[PDB]
Amino acid sequence: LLDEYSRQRGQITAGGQLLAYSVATDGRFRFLRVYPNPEVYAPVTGFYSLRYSSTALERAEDPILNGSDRRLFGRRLADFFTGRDPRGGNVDTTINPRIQQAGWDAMQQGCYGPCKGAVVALEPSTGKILALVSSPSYDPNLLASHNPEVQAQAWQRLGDNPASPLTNRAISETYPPGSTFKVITTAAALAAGATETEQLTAAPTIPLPGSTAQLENYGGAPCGDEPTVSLREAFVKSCNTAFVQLGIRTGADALRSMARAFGLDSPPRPTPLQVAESTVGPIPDSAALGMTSIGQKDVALTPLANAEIAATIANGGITMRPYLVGSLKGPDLANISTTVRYQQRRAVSPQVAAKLTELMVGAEKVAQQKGAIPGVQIASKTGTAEHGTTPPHAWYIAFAPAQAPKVAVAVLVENGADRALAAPIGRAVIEAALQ
Ligand SMILES: *C(=O)[C@H]([C@@H](C)O)[C@H]1CC(SCCNC=N)=C(C(=O)O)N1
Repeated sequence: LLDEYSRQRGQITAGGQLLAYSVATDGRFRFLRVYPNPEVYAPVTGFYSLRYSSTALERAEDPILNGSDRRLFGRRLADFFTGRDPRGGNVDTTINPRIQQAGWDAMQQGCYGPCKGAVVALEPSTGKILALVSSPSYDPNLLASHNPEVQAQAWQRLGDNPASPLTNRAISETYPPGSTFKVITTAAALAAGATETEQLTAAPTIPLPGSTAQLENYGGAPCGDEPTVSLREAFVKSCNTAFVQLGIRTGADALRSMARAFGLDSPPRPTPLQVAESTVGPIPDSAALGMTSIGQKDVALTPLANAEIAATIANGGITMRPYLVGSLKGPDLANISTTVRYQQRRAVSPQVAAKLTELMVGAEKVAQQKGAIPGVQIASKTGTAEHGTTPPHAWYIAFAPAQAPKVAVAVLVENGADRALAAPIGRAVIEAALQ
C-alpha cells in the first residue's frame, strides 16, 4: 500500500468536473483520495480505502486510475526517464452533473424529508447513463482516511445502518415493478395482434384461476361505469382487472418472450459496474400469470432495467447498451479509449413502440401534474408495487420530449406510495436534462 500511495492516482470526472481526485500530503501514505461531492456521486465513484480496498469505478477502472494499465506503460517509462512525478490516468463518465444533482436534490426533499430509493437517467439513442442516484448514500471521504480507527468506525456504522447506505439501489437491488409492468403486458398483447380499441373488463374485482385468491382494482372501484373499457383507457387509468384479463388471454409464453425482449432474465452486460439480473419469474400457473401481468408475483426489476424499458420505447423499439464510462485518458489527457454506442437488440417493432408511446403520453396527462414542463410533452407510466409479506413502493418511468426523446428516467421511491411522490421527482430530473 505504501508505494501505490506514493504515486498520484488519476481522476474520475463528469462534465469536466471532478468526482474523485488525489491530493499530495505529508502522510506516510503520500496521496489522500478526495471526493468533493461525496454522497451525490458515491454510486458512481465508490470508495478507495487503505483498509477496505475499492468499489464501483475506483475498483472497475483501478488499472487506469493507478497507472498500471498496459495502455499506460509508455507514459510511465517516459516519466521515469524524464524525472516527472508519475500520475495515473483519468476516467471520464457519462454522468451529467446537472441531472445527477437534480435527481439527488429531488430525492432529499421529495418525501417530506429524504426518500430511500433510486433515480436513473438514460440517453435513449446512445445508452449513456446520464445519472445514477441512490438514497440514502454515504461519504467515501470517511473511508479514504489514512487513520485505521476512523476507517474501522465508519465501516462499522455503515454496515449496521438498517437503511444500508452502501447499497447502490439503482443497479444492485431488484424491486417489483407493479403498475409500470403494464408497459410489458401491453407490448406483449400489441405484438400478438390486439389493438388499443380492444374491449376489456371494467369489473372492480376478478377471480384468479386455480385458486381462491382474488385481484381487485384500486381500491375496489370499477374501471369505467360501462360494462367494459378499451385497452388504451385501461392503460391510461391503470386498471388492474383489465390487465389481469389481458395478460391471461395473451398467455404465459408471449409474456415471457416480451419480458426477455425487454431485457428480463437476460444477463446484463457490465457498465462496467455489475447490474443485478431482472426477472419476470417462472410463472408456474395461471394465478401467477394474472399477478405477473400487473407487476407482482415474482417480477423484480432494477431501477436501471425499468429506465431501459422506457429508453427502448423512446428509441423506437431498439435497446442501446447502457454504459457509464465515455472515455479513458492518460495523465497527459491523451485518449486511451472512447466508448462507442451499441445496439443491444430490437425489443418491439417501430409500430408497437409508437403505440406504447401514445398510450404513455395519455397516462402522463391523466397523472398528477406537479412539476409539469411547459411546452414539453412527457410520456410516462406511474405505479405502485407491493413487496415482502408494508407501504408499497412508488415508481415513475418516463421519456421526453415524447416526439423526439433526449432523456428517459426511472424513479423508485421505496415505501413511497400514498392512498404523487415519484412523478415530481421524475419531472425535475427530466427538466434538468432538457435545460
Ligand atoms: C399499479 O400497480 C397500481 C396498483 C393498483 O397495482 C395502480 C394504482 C396507481 S397509483 C396512482 C398514482 N397516480 C399518479 N401520478 C396506479 C397508477 O399509476 O395510476 N396504478
